[PDB]
Amino acid sequence: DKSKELHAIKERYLRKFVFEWDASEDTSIDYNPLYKERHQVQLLGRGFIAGIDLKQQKREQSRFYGDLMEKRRTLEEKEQEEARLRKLRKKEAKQRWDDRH
Amino acid sequence: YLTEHPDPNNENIVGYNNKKCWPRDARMRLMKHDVNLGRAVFWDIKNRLPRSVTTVQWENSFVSVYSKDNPNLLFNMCGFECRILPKCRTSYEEFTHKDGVWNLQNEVTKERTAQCFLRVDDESMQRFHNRVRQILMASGSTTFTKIVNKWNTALIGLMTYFREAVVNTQELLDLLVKCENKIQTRIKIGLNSKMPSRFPPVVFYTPKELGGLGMLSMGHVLI
Amino acid sequence: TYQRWQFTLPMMSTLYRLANQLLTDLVDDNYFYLFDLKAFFTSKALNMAIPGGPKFEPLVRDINLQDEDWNEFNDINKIIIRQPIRTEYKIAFPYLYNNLPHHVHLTWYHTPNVVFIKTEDPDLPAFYFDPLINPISHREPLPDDDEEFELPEFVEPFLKDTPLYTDNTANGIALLWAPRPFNLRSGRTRRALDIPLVKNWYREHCPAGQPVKVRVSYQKLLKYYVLNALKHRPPKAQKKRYLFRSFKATKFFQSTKLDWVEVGLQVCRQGY
Amino acid sequence: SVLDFDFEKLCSISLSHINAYACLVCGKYFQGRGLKSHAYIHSVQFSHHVFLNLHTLKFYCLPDNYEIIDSSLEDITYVLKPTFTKQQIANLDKQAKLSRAYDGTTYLPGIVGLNNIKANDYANAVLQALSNVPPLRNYFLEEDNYKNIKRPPGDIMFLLVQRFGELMRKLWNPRNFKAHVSPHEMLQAVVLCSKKTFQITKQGDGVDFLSWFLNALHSALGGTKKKKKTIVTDVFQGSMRIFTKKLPHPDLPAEEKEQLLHNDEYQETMVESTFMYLTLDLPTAPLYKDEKEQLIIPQVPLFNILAKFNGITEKEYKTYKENFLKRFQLTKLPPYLIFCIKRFTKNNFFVEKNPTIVNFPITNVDLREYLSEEVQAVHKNTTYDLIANIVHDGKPSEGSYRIHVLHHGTGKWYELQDLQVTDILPQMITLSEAYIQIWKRR
Amino acid sequence: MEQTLPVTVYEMDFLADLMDNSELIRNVTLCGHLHHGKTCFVDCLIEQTHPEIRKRYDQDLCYTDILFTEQERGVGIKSTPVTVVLPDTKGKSYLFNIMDTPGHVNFSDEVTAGLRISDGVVLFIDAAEGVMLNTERLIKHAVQERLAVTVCINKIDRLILELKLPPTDAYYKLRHIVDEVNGLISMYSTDENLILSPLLGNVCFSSSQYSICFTLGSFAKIYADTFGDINYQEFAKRLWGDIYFNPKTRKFTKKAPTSSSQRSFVEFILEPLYKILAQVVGDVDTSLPRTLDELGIHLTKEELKLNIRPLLRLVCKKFFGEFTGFVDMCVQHIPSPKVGAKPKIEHTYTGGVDSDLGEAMSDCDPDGPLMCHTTKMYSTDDGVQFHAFGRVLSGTIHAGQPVKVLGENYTLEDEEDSQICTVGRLWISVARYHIEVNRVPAGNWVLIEGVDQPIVKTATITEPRGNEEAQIFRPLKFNTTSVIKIAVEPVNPSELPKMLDGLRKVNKSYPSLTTKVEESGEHVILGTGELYLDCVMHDLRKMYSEIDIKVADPVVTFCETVVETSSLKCFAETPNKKNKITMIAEPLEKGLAEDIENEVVQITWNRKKLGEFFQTKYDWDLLAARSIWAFGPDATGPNILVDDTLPSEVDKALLGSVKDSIVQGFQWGTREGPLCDELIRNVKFKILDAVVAQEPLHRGGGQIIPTARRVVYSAFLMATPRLMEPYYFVEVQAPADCVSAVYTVLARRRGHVTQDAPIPGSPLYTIKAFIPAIDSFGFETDLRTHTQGQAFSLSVFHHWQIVPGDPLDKSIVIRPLEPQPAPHLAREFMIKTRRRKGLSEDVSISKFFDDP
Amino acid sequence: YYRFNTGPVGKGPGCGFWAAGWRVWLFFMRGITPLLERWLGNLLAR
RNA sequence: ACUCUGGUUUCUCUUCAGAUCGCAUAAAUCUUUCGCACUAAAGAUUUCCGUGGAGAGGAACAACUCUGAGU
Ligand SMILES: O=P(O)(O)O[C@H]1[C@@H](OP(=O)(O)O)[C@@H](OP(=O)(O)O)[C@@H](OP(=O)(O)O)[C@@H](OP(=O)(O)O)[C@H]1OP(=O)(O)O
Repeated sequence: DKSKELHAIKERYLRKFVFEWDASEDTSIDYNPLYKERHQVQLLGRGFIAGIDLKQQKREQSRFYGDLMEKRRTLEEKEQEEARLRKLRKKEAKQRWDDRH
Repeated sequence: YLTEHPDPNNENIVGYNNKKCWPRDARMRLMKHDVNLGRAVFWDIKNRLPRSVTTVQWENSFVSVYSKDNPNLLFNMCGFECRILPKCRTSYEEFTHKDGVWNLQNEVTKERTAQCFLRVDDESMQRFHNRVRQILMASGSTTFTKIVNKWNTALIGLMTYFREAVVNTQELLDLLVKCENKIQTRIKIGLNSKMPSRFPPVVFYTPKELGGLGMLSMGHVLI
Repeated sequence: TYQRWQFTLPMMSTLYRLANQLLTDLVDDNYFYLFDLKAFFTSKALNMAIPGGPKFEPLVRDINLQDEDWNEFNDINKIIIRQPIRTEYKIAFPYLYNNLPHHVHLTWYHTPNVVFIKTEDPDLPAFYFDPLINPISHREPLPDDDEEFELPEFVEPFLKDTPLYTDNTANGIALLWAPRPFNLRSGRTRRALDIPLVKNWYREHCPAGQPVKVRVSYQKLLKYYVLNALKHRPPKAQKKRYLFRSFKATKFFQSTKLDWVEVGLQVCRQGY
Repeated sequence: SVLDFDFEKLCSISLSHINAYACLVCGKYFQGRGLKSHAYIHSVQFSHHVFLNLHTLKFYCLPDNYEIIDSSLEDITYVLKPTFTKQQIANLDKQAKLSRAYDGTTYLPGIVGLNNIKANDYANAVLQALSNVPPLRNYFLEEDNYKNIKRPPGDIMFLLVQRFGELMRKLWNPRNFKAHVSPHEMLQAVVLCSKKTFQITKQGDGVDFLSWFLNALHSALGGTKKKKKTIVTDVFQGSMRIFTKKLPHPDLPAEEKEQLLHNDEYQETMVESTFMYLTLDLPTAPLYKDEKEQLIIPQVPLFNILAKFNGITEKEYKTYKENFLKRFQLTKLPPYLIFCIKRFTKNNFFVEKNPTIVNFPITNVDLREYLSEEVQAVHKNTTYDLIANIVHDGKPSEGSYRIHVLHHGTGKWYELQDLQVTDILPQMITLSEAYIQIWKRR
Repeated sequence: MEQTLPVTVYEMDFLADLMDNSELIRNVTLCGHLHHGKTCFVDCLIEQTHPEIRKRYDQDLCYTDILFTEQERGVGIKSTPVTVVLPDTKGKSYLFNIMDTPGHVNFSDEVTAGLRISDGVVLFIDAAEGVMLNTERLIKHAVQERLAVTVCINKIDRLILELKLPPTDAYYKLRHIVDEVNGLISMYSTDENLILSPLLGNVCFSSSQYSICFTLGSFAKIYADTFGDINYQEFAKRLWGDIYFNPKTRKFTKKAPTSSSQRSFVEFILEPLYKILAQVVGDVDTSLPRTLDELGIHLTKEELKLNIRPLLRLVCKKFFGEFTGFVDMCVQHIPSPKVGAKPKIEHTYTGGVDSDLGEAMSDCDPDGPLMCHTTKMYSTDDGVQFHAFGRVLSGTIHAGQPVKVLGENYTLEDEEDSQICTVGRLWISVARYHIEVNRVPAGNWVLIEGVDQPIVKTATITEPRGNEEAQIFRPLKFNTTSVIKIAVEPVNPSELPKMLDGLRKVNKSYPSLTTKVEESGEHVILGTGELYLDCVMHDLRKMYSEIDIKVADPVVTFCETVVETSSLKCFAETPNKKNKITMIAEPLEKGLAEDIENEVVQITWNRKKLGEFFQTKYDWDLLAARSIWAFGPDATGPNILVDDTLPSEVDKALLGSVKDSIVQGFQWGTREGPLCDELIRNVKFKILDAVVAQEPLHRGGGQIIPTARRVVYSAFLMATPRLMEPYYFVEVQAPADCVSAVYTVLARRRGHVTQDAPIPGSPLYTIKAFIPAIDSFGFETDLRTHTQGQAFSLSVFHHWQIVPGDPLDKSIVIRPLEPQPAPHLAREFMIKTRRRKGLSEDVSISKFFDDP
Repeated sequence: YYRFNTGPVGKGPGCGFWAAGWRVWLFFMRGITPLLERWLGNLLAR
């Protein structure tokens, strides 16, 4: 890290059918913390990446936008949001109701 | 020199010959006054001896300077690329008397006023590598004992000439190890048709009186 | 012939809703800063490596550090060091932080942020001040009404009858910011193979906490994409001769229609 | 001693070419001529309190802003701006006394060396040889002859006609401060005005460099018109009438060959052109010894070499799918014929240089024995004498370019290196293998 | 003329005739923050003016971005002025000398160049992002430049479709934007008449992405065309503000009736726009024809089958027609060149307006002496020749005329900077295809061709053989100061002359660019920021000097500064011991340095005004303030020379005989500096005493100036000095969810986040900080990388701060590749500067002193 | 895999998203086709 | 509001296309490049994968909704 950062600063100043690409050929080993642990693309608390599980993606949210939404929304807006969340939970339960074995 | 050969584009340093053997910290450093003074000295030396009889070319020669901007004075005499570094500029660096280093003390005070770091010149290493390659290639039908004797003679000459500098030049040590490995591989091929999986050094390094090849090698071949 | 695919706005909205799982749900392309095709090309051409991107063999052989010897403009003892210039800071400003940046494609500066408050509940009206938007603080030499500024009885706003919101209004305003196939409303039916459904995932930055194998796979996919992009020689002008249509014109070929399974079995038997 | 006004005229710090003012004590050149300007600051700081404006040509005390008046300083102005009088530009043949430079070295104008900045040997030799011709030297020694040339404003080739004039004027300065002139400005202009060709870094072919320089001077002397009657075109370009023909076919019978011989498919035509340089091709070395010729260098007489261009001597060209058997004839001879013997060729796997010597008498010669019969008596003067020879000694890859020039005024044919001026015996001039030769028709 | 031009609505002969008129030319610059929409707005203007040039559906037709660097980098690089004839709201056709300046904070030099060749500024504010750092900076600079201002609001489509605020909230955001703009204006304005409001007719509401430019008057005229018999001016006077409309009385009531009547503007302007944008972008297929018929626009089947965004642009262009409102607002606010001639002459023209030549220039008469002025010097396509660009303040420059191009320092006493040239073949100011012309009447913008030989940065072309009592237009005063330095050398030293010629050309090209060669032989070139220098290199190595050049690591131009008072009295003597001066150094009172640097305390004023402004504001003694000598290094310099000689010992006349030499020496010393060969700021050097000989041969001349410089250096070194570094204010605009990451990024660069705040109406916050420029290299890349490309930042040198350590500290070691710690910065900075500059590595307090 | 197999669906054989591999192999086959066709045509001559 | 050349679909052929001909992406040969080239880059070439432009011909069903035009 720190010694690696100093060494990197100094450096800047001065057959066999391999099936799976070995991890040696990978990138993104950055000494600096700012370019290693960067804030993800939180789409204003209303979007996320593609492909990943929507429930998992929403569960692992940063909750920063949620706090502002719950501390800024109006009481009538809060009631409407609660009704919408109840409807979504009922839809999920209906999906959960169709699952049996 | 500027009057008799002006270079307003500061192109004098475009051709100054530095030693690629020594690291960038110890080399001439190619300064402004340094490069110009070196070129001036080379010209003044060349302008003295007439070119009709014999001329010292400015390319194959080497002018190295030591000054406020160049702390190390590098020389290459008798095939031994040296680099004298005075203690006045080598301060905050304790003296660890390795084999490669040659502490050049004073005359009257008898104190170490400098340290003449030494290393085998790249020309000598190239000559040794060429000799080893020729010996391996021109082995042919000669007995393994003859090839071993030739390799031993070459190694003895190389080690006895560059007695100390053979250690500092890590490239020279790597070349010696590679040459020994090549000679051992040639001997093994001459003995075994296939590739012998770790043939014992007793076959190679045993003295001639005991019947071995009598190889004298400077490798780290642990018994 | 299936050459034009122009659907209505609600149809495209329903298609985007049914396919939003595979879409990256981005707004501004600025989120891929120093990670675009131009950035990858500049990194490859400069013999550098973007940490989130691939790396290839240098385009031009680079001499060693010792090839230069403490030049007056290369003396380490004169450069003031505050932060180490990483490969990103060089691939971003190639002309200022890279000596001899031969064939270094520049990258576009930050486009303005797409501040689009995406909808979350259909019940809410179309043009409503969402809580996400920061509130506007409500704190004009208006002439007095004592004058005779009277408008004719027929003067009315142009869209007095037209409402300020609609059922498809919010959805329509949503499709403005969308992946390209959703953004457009009239397109040409491309080939099945020519529609990569996973390219946008690889193009984006790798997901956080992925294993080394996944990161290496993403880097290799980015390398393949950059190789296919840098070698994008435009196609040549052919005479437009159809081999299939030519064989159809040949009297030694018949035409019929059969299931893909039966045709595949027949092709396997023919190959055997 | 430190004043060298050969390089570019720019400021020390300002790096601007406007309102420059060189320092007569500090050596370097600054900008401005008053307070708050770089010149005043440089004079105050370095105590160098004497500056001359490179454009106003006046010596002024920059710290005090008081122009000085001393005629004893006219040497500096003369060295900076060499101007040749109306009569002094014609007394070049009356060069009796040796011109001693301000340094400790006697010399003669015209016999001066151009510093070999990297591999500038070819260009330096070509320039020092072209400057020998009194026509071109006189034309370039009068700035009025080219200042009013109507060149396009957005053209860079006009620098070649302007920079070469400065070099020619400096090389003929009777009271130059130094004993040599640096071709840095002229060579840099040539490099810029040639599209990365014939640069100062890598040496080039002397014949190619001479041809390119002559073409650039001919296209730059004319201005805003197709005025072919340029100074270079009038002083070193002549007329040759190539009565050339072609052969029908090598693989055809008598009937098919005669058909093309009679159907104008193998006809002889006159394609008379302007031969600025006559590439007299030397014969390849026999590559075999003989009883005679104790020296193994195959000699060759100039008359036999130059007889190829005569009407009788036919030459064959191996054009694509044709046997172009031609024959040349010199219609009109230029006042200063320039001959460049192509002593270097390309082999099937390399590029060899023919070492055959050209036994060329350097006293008197006449081309009337090879001229065209139509106007043989039209050319009253034909007794041409060689004026300058440029020999490229050494191996083709690593080779030196030396110039053996016959100086006027005196009779000594001095041989000049890049920066060394020696004396060459006239018999020894015909010994070194010449590459480019320029002869005066007298 | 036998020229060739693209087809246009107007006529080239008509354009020339309009140019011949002196009171119908609009000299405007479209100043605006980064990516506000200025270039696209000019593109819309061109598309209306040039029927052939049309915008592609996806890629906007950037007809104002000619340079390749601006073409690909995205951000505007330089100002591409356009002079085109466009109609107005009433119907009269004007011509507009527009100049589309870039918005980048680093590229503020082009904006400064544009204002000196224009009479008014059209500020551009993005509706979604409101005022930004560049917008505020441009407003301050323009108002300080004493030019008319007309703020316009663009990117309303962002509010109407992206942000989706309700029309009342949209009006609230617009009103807040206008109030903020007016408040910023009043902070620096002088005359209360400089107010901006849609009611005042100095505001335009546009959307460059869809050509939705309009104003109160123009949109009321749209009603008039739709309805008829409506007083557009009086009605538009009631169309904006808090007043509500009452349909029952058919009148607009100041007090809002019915308890549900929105504002007049929202009711009439916002509502329809909303309705039409919602129909086009959300319900096109269903209710597109009915809405089009109601609005009156007819579109063919092909035109209504476009994509949503191009179809919206087409519908808006049909609905609003031409950009009449913008032209009407510009004519109303931005005066004619004859009207604005006197302010320009008083402000930028030197020699005084009341002068005879000043009066002639103020008359703005084409049949007068030629006293033109060229601000920017543009480069030809080939990159060989340069085409100076300026507007004729008087006379009529014509092709083939002989001119006397007075340089940037062609003073009256010393005309040595003059260069009599022959201008010829000048074109008109078109953007992408210039149009030639024979003459140039007084008021139009002329792109001369041939006067570029002496035109380094700025020049004023005059008339030779006449106007012998003339002055040179005052040199440009830029908004911010360049602090970054970058040494450059060719990879192959053979091509050094080519590189230096290219460097001279690029110095001429960029106005604020500073180039020099130091005693160490480095080719240092200055620059405002980072992208600025990146563009400089991308032009130097690929356009002017096609060779490859090696650029060193960027640095920050440090400045000297004294902390404590003078340690002792320094007695410096001139050579031959004829004179013995003595100066005592003392740091300047806080605020006085920034007051002098802002030209507030102008030494150009008389003794009374300067004495009053020093005794009152600075609280200086009424006798001490009456003995000022000079203004340090420059005319507006952070150093003050005070004649503190006691009259009992020093004769006033004898000191005056050396006063000029002393002032020149003090200026040279403050320009040079004793510590790191850098400008000395925030000091007050006072001559405690002096000995002066009688004869000018022995006293003064070439001896006082070096003694003065030595005394100044000794005084500035004896007092405990301290190096200073530039601190660049950074205004990062990031989403509130990412402001924490913005604070985290600025933590690792020795910079504090001065203020965080959300944008009114926008979810993205606007964090403001002040990161020192020395460690700010690459900060933008880190900020936009640690936030996954969701934050952008700019920079501008706000002020200077003292280095944390001490420069004259010999007890601190350094490292070749290890960043020195916080306390070891000043000594390291001084040593590395003296090494890079090649000066002596040691500067002791007894270096230039008399005794050593 | 690493994208789909997240949440309730862990590691297993049920991943049926094969368009990418299908596209890659279709491109490889389209590239390979001319060489194999030329070889087969050369084989069956006269 | 009167009238008017003007229908689309689909099949085939020729010719042109450096426009992201295609919001996709392969193959082969030579050349230069360090090896000692799936695991490698560069330059070129060629064939496929299949397009757009225009023209020409053909058979299905629209005949003026439409729009441009002749008011
Ligand atoms: O190496 P990983 O990417 O973690 O994946 C390995 C393995 O790969 P290796 O052959 O390199 O060990 C296979 O995955 P692939 O990389 O080959 O696709 C395997 O799955 P398959 O045999 O079905 O391909 C399984 O991967 P997964 O866990 O995704 O099924 C396994 O993973 P672990 O090594 O983590 O057990």
